[PDB]
Amino acid sequence: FRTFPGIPKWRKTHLTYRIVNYTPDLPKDAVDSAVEKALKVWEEVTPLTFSRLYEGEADIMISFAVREHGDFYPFDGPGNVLAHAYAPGPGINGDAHFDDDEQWTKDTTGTNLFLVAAHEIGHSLGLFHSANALMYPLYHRFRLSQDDINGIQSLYGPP
Ligand SMILES: COc1ccc(S(=O)(=O)N(CC(=O)NO)Cc2ccncc2)cc1
Ligand SMILES: [Ca+2]
Ligand SMILES: [Ca+2]
Ligand SMILES: [Ca+2]
Ligand SMILES: [Zn+2]
Ligand SMILES: [Zn+2]
Repeated sequence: FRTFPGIPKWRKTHLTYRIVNYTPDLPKDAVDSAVEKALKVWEEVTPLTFSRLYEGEADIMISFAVREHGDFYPFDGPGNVLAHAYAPGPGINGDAHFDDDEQWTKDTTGTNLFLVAAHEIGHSLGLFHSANALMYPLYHRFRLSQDDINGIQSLYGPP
């Protein structure tokens, strides 16, 4: 596994997230479900607890965007970069963005929102790309790998 420059991690254990807007590709509940299930992947094997916000600035702001959308990393249309997220910190740090030029699906016919979001929340919590693994930079009975478990635990520990 790998972490970010200067080993950044959330200094607290109670983290807030807000789903800022929604993809047209799914019903809102499917997006909510994939996000919650993405958070649980990490919440279950750490002391971290996630709460949802509907107003104001949450630590992890979750949004769908296309092309240029207010940061230094514009999206690139269909394919290539499906999503990205930021290391722990204030402001844009911790936030996760999803390219809405991808076809976000509940299943595997398009791009699975849950699977990318899980990988993205890994970035929101201080994990970078592995060398093996959910944090491996490639979208390909699902279980969080030992290499992934080792990563988040060498940072926050177990529950
Ligand atoms: C299911 O977990 C994912 C989630 C997203 C991606 S990605 O969007 O296709 N990835 C960007 C990425 O890692 N964002 O966090 C592309 C990339 C291209 C070149 N260098 C590094 C990465 C892949 C697997
Ligand atoms: Ca943030
Ligand atoms: Ca793209
Ligand atoms: Ca889309
Ligand atoms: Zn972005
Ligand atoms: Zn990534």
